[PDB]
Amino acid sequence: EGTVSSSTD
Amino acid sequence: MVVKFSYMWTINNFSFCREEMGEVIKSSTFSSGANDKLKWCLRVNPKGLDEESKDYLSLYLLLVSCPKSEVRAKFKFSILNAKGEETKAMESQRAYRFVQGKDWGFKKFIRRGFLLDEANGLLPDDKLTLFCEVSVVQ
Repeated sequence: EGTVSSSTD
Repeated sequence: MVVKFSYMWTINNFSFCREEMGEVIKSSTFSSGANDKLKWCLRVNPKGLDEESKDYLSLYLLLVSCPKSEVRAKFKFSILNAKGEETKAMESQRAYRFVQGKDWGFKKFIRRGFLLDEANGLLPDDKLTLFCEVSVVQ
C-alpha cells in the first residue's frame, strides 16, 4: 500500500 | 519468515510541541529478541522535507546497530486511534535491504490536515500514537 521511499535520496 | 515483532510509539504533545519537534525526530531504540537480534528505530518528519510532501507527515524505519550482514525486512505502519485500533495502515508490499544508518518508509504517509482533524480522532490528549510491525527475513 502506497509508494515507499527513503530519506537518503 | 524469521522474526516478526512490533513497536508502539506515542508522541506526546504533537501540536503543542510542533515547534519543538523540528525537521526530524527519532523514537527510542527498539528490538525484540534483544540478545539474538539488532537495534531498530523510528524516524518521523512532522512536515515533509520537500514540496511534494510539505502537506504530509513522513515516517521511516531505520536500522541503528551494525548487523553482521545485509538485513531484509518488511514493515507496516499504522496510526492507533482513540480506541486503540489501527487506522490509515500503510505497508511495504515487498521487503527492502537494510544496512546501518539506512532507512525506508513513506514520504506521503498521512496528510497532515487529515491528522489534525478532530473528526478522525487520531490525536487524543494531543498524542499521536504510531504502530510499527517489522517482519525480518533471513
